[PDB]
Amino acid sequence: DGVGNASGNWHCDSTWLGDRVITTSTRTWALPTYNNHLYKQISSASTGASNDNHYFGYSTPWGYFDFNRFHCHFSPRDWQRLINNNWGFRPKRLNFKLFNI
Amino acid sequence: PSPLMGGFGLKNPPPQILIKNTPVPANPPAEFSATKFASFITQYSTGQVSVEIEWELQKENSKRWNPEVQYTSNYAKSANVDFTVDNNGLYTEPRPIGTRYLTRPL
Repeated sequence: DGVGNASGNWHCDSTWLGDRVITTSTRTWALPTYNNHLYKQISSASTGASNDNHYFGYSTPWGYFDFNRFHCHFSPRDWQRLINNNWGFRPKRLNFKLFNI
Repeated sequence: PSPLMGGFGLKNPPPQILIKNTPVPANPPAEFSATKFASFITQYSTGQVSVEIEWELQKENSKRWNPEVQYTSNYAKSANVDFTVDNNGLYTEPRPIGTRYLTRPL
């Protein structure tokens, strides 16, 4: 939408409805260049590990986004509010946005 | 006009409900006597009373980050459970519980 126009806003909040809670979290990320844009084959041959620690795989130049911890979404106050009042909980839906590159 | 013991001061509070047993006279004399009755049939009454109060709540809207202080039961092996009966059937309240646990900015 242009150089001088922001493509999103800071949405960090928590709304408690009767039987739902919606948690929003905005963070600032930095992404470097990994591997000099190369795909590299990695293994344990140079490591000289034990038979239990042997591996073979690949390192990509990509990074990934991870929000698979509860404190990425709940403040400690929100967590206390949830656990002191609810017999159970589960996730229903999510929205992901990437903005202001 | 807030009561000094605590609570809600009401100009028209919940009214007093007053109850009594209607007197039942005992056997009157055969001849008339204008002296007021003093001999009554001894009686009492029993029953059930229900009170239902609707209360309006004012929910917290706090943006505080760290967890709040809450009223909690103590987790520990104890001879009794708080706010329960004992082996004799006597209900007891171990401590007085106030209301001010959540916080808000001044």
